[PDB]
Amino acid sequence: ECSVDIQGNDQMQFNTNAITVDKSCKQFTVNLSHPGNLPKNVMGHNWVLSTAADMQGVVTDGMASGLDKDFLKPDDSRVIAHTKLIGSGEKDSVTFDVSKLKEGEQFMAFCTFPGHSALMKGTLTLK
Ligand SMILES: [Cu+2]
Repeated sequence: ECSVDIQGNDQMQFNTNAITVDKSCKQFTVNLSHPGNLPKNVMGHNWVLSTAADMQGVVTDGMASGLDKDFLKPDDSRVIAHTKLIGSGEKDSVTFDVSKLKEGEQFMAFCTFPGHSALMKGTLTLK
C-alpha cells in the first residue's frame, strides 16, 4: 500500500483532494492518468507536490514557464516531486522518498496548468 492511482479529467478535477501516505512506506508512487478526451495543450494535467507555503509560487512560475516546459519552472527547488504534463489517454508515474515528508503536516498536491489549481489542489499527509 505505497502507491495511489490519480486521474485528472476533462472537468479539471483530480479524483481525490486528500492523499494519505502510509508511514510504513519508504517510497510512495503516484500513477497519474488522463481519462478525458481533451489534449495536453487544452486540458493538460500534471501532479506536483510542494509545501503549502510554496504552492502559489510554483503555480505562478509554472504558468510563466509555458507549455513547452510543462507549465513547471525547471529545477524548481520547491517541488518535492512531480509527474510530467499529460493529455487525454496518457499516463505518467513518479516515485519519491517518504523521508521527504513528516507527520503532522498537510503538503499540497496540485496541477500547474493555467487555472487548473482552482479545483486541482488538495492535501497529502503522512499518517
Ligand atoms: Cu490540470
